[PDB]
Amino acid sequence: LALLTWMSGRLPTPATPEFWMLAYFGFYRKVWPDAAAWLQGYVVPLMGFA
Amino acid sequence: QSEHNVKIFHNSWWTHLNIKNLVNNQDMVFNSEFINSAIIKSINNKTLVENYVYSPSSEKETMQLLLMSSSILLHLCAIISLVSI
Amino acid sequence: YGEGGLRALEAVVGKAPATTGRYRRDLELLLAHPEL
Amino acid sequence: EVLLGQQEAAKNVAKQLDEGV
Amino acid sequence: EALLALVAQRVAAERMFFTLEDGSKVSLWDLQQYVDNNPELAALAASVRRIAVADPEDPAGRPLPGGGASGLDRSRGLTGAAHMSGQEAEELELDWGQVGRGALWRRRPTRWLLGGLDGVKDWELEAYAHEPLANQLLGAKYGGRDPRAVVADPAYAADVLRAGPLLGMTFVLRAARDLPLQEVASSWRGLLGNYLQRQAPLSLPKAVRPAHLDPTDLNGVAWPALLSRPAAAAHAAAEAEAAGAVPDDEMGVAWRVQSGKEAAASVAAAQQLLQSLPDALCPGPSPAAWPLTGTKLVDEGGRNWRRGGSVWVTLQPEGGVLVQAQTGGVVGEQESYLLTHVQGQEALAGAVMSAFMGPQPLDPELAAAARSVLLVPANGFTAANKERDPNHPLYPSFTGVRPGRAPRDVAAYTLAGGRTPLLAAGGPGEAKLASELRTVMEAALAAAARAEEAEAAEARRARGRAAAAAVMAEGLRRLGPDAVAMLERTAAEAEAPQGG
Amino acid sequence: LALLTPTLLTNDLISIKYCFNNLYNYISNKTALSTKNLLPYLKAISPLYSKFMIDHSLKFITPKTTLKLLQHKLNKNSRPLNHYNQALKLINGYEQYKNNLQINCNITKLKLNLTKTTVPFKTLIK
Amino acid sequence: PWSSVLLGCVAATYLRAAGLLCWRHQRLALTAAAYGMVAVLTQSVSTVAGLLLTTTIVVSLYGLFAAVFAAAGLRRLAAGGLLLTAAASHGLFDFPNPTIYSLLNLGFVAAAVLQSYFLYIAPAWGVNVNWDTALWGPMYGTAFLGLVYGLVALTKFDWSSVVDAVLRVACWFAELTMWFWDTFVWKFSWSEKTRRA
Amino acid sequence: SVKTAWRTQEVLRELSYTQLWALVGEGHVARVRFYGPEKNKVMATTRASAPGGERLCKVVLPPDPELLDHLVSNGVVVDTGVTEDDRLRASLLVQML
Amino acid sequence: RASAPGGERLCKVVLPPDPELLDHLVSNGVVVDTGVTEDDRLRASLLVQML
Amino acid sequence: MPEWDMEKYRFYVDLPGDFWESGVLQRHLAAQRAEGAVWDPASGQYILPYRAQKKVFQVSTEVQLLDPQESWDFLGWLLAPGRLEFYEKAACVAIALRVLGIVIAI
Amino acid sequence: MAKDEVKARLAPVPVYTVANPKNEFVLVAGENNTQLGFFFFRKEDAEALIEKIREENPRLARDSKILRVPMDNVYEVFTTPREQTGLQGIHFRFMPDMKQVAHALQLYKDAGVPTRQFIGVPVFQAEGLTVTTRDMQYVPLFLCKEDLDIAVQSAYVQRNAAPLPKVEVGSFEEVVMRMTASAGNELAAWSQVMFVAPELLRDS
Repeated sequence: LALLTWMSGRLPTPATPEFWMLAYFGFYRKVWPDAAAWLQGYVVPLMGFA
Repeated sequence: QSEHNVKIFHNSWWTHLNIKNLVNNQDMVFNSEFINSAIIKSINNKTLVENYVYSPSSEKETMQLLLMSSSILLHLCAIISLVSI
Repeated sequence: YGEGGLRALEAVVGKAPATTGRYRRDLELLLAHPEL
Repeated sequence: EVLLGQQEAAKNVAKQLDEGV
Repeated sequence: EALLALVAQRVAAERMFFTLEDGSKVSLWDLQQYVDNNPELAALAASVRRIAVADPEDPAGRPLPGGGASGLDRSRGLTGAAHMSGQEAEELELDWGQVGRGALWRRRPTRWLLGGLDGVKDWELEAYAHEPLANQLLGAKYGGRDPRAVVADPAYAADVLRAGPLLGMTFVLRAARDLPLQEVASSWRGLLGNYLQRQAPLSLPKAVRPAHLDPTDLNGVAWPALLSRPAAAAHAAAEAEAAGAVPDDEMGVAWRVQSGKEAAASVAAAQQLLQSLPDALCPGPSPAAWPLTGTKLVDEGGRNWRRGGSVWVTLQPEGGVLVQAQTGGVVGEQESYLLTHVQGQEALAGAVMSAFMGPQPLDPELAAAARSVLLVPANGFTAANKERDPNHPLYPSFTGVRPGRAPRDVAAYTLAGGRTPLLAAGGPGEAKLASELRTVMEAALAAAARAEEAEAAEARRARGRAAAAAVMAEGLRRLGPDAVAMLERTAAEAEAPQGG
Repeated sequence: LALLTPTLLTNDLISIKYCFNNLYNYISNKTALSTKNLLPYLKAISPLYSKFMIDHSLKFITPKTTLKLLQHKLNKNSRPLNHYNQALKLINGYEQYKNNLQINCNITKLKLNLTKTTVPFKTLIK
Repeated sequence: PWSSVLLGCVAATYLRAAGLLCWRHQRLALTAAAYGMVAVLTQSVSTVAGLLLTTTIVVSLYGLFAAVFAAAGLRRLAAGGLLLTAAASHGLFDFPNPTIYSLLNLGFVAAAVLQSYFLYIAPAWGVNVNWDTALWGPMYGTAFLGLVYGLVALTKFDWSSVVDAVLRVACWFAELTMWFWDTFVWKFSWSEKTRRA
Repeated sequence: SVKTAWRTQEVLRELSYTQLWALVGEGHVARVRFYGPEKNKVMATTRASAPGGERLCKVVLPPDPELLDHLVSNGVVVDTGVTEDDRLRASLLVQML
Repeated sequence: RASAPGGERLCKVVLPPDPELLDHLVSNGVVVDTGVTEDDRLRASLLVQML
Repeated sequence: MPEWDMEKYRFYVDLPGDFWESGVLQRHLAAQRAEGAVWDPASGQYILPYRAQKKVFQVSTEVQLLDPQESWDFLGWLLAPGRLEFYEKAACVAIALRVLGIVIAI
Repeated sequence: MAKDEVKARLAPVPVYTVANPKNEFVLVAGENNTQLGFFFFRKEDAEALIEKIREENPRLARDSKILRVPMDNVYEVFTTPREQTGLQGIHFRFMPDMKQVAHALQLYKDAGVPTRQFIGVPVFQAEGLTVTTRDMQYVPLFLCKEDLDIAVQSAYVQRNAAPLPKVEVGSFEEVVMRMTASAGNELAAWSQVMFVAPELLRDS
């Protein structure tokens, strides 16, 4: 995010395709498994579910 | 235990010499290029398999093109980053 | 696997030096003359 | 700087945990 | 002066002896000098240095082939617990198998909140039982029955509570936190007082044979000679009826009841011995004078008990409670300390046993797991597969042979000679060979009846065994190796799993 | 080149229920064959000595038959091997442990560490 | 209170019951009537507070549908009170003059604190919670959402503060990334294009 | 469900060791092509007599030293995709470089 | 250990490929501590090589 | 002899690429560590066997491996003596031209 | 053996049941309790039960399908007491082939016995027939007389030459119970067992 903002002069707003590329190939492909595991083991029981 | 000192005189006398042309028996009167043959052979023999394109026929041509493009771009990027100083 | 097939030293003291033997005369002379 | 001389025997365990340093 | 006629005279000349291997007797003063005034050898002892022997009958040295890397030796770098290969645990005694796991929770971890972030654990609870004694007691009565029916009966729960000192149930409470000393002492005193207030006058064993280990053979024991008597059971029963004769099923133990656990006596005496916990573990205020200080069981100041230290509470018979302890960390640096050993406190052993495996225990999961595991050493199997039995209920040993898949080939199938064991049971060949084995056995029973107090009866049984072995051996040479295998499997699938 | 780098570089209660299932099936199969013919719990500790515990607890038991585990204990070169001064001192420490346990039955640092070991779950037959 | 901690949660739902011509009040009254019938028979999305309310409704609906639809009767009474909780959250879903729902909000947060006392001290007071998951879960969940409602409501919060906090965290990590690049990877005076040639 | 799904190209079809072993022993696999830098993946080309005809399956294994004594024991020919024509093309590329 | 010649000290040893070393250390009661060893060598040794 | 008192030829050996695979060094180490300080029950005492002792010119081989990470080539190149001399000269000139520029305040 | 070893050795034997679409069991109940799984070794008997279900309750036969299950899952079903699972009374018996029961009776007749009675599923084996694997020699238990005849005839015609290898037939339930309860030398005898499927040496 910082490097694309500095290199292109535009912050990746949700209206920008770079934000969606960083959301899919970034957040979803890489850190979402970890987030999912942590969430299903901390928040989902804290929500009363599972 | 002793305390050492920085050597500042005649530190490595064997470094500032070109002994290569004398040791390899040049000027009196080994061969490379197994390297690129082995590299392209490994590229062909493994090729990473493009099963996402259901293992196409060309394949090895694509991997060799990627290797050549990456090598050329790495050398040019190194030169550009060097002259950017 | 292999060819041929059918068939107070080296177990108490253990082997004998092979590179040594050229110094035998000097060892004997050093023992004979302790003043050296 | 400060003079709060706290005493605890878990600080040895913390120093041993500074093997990551 | 200072017992100059009593601390001298080599304490009754040290007339107590030992017995090493080939009947050699050594004095206790000699052995105490060997462990005290011989510290050069102890320097080797606390260094695990390897030396390796030499062959005495060899003209040329030749260091003797040994494998010494035994489980205790290799495990010295591990943490927490050692590791053996089962056979080495079968050796070195090591007969207290684990029967249950548990925990002494401060705040119980909920699956809600944040995964269990309120889960403070004070202790980890493990229970251990003597597996041969578990077999000998709970196996000759509660063996070969339905285990679910056995654990459903309230008589089995009562029996495993009563026979706890007999099984030698030792509970290991391993500290999972830096616990304050006063808090743990108060918690244990309160819990054990609450369990002592409900300890009704209940049942205890009575001794059927006194003595054993006279002060000349302190190394030896009486139980192998007791169990390998020329008549055995008859002699034991004769001793029994001359004191306390077993009323129960095949278990032994006469079980005197009620009064044995007196109220104003041992229960109140234990309620005072518990009052002498926070004046024996945390005495008058000086954390350097408190007994448990300096040692690795507590911290440097002695205020808190270090995480990883364990307390071992063993319930001996005759109301003996043995409280030992063991520091945590690397087992090569672990030091074990004996803390206390009380004798005759039948209320303490019963109260601890009720607190661990009672109708309301300190851990219901531990109590259920222990009372459920105990049928596995009762059925002659041990908790862990030390004997490598393939038919173990849990953790069974495997044969180490690859399973066979029938190929769709013809060259693999060969019609060789008589080199296959019989595998089809119920066929005409199996039935007729069972009939021939039957007539051989009937000839053996007929021949063993002509071989002509209880010692002469056992000698007659030995003569009948010899004659039956002769006749059966002749019949088995008349029959085949398949008949040998059938006799072996018939003998295997006829005895009770308890081994009776 | 990083795409080409690998190419170029060339609850114990459930186990309790299962164990009870196996035990009941083993007993029932043994019984049926007889009529037709005719990871937890892996720890072993030793706070006391097993011989002493059997001798102390057998003063209350009248056994009409010796069962499998006690029969195994009854049933259970090497003479020069265990003859280091070390090996003739460790057994003495064992016997001093023996006399200490006997005289306690009749804070002290024990002469030897209390033994608490693990046994592997998967093994092979003899 | 052992098995009457459930009666404490029932008292919490009764406190939730303590707190016109449009359809929303009719929907709330219909939900309250459904609560009354169930109790006597068994014996928008563009705000963060709206997210908590919707979540509460969903969870407690699954709770009722897992316990009541599927001192033993307290296990049904404490789950019947979940429909009262859902009614309170559907009332607060349109939080329509705010003074109508202010007292409902106060009762909601007070009984959320009471449930977050009772259920939280329930495991340490003797009773066990892990036994029945499909029953025991949703009350803990709605107590959690109720507490974070008394935190996201009491302080205005809104999606604006969430976006501001996300932007602040990303901005600080951005300055850390720029400093790391300029100090270790490549100087920005080398990477960028020097003008004025 | 070959009569229910639409046809969508011909993707590989990830199997497992057990599946491949079953169809090798039953004599349904005609050729194997070991691939992967770690050589732990197999393209299994089945024969026409298999229940499904010629399908190019993909298998991932553990390192078990019994694959050969099943494949060449029953019927399976191992192969690599680099023939002498591909090697000579690589040599030509090296010459151009 | 403190019983070693020279007291208790830390010494760096580079090892040859000896397959009996780990067995020797285990059988002689040495605390063998490895550490982490992340599987993905390409991904783990990428940013540090760039540095 | 004590190693510190020894006079040693230091020979250069080009090892083959299968030097570790052939296991000659491993076999030598296994031969050297296979004996020493053997207990003898036939006569008492610990005996160092004659196989564990050295002959007249036999020494105990000390195998030491080197770590290439201990060779800090970039720092040794950057702090070479000629470059250090240049940095000394440049620091001298920079300090003199910083002083000349502050003492000109007159 | 252990149940893992028994399940591993029982894998190449398939059996066929009748199942409702959510993997239930057409458990012919007859009269008071007495539910019977009837694990059919042959598919023709399973189709016969399908025809009976069709004639009785035509709604069930359309829903039900012939489910193929390997003998390891069948053994897992058989072992567990059904009172612990909470669904007891389902007998789960085995149905042998009538042709191979007749072959077993014919082989019984060789010695001379009540040759019109048999127990369980017949398993055939020739005294002397061994399969030579990589370095171990397994003993094949033949579920089919025709497969045993092919193997015996081919083996003696390949090894040359009197050459009638006894041919004995037992019950498949007992060769499973012995496999489970074998511990001593019977364990080593059963470790070399090998199970031939009912159609393995067919016209190939």
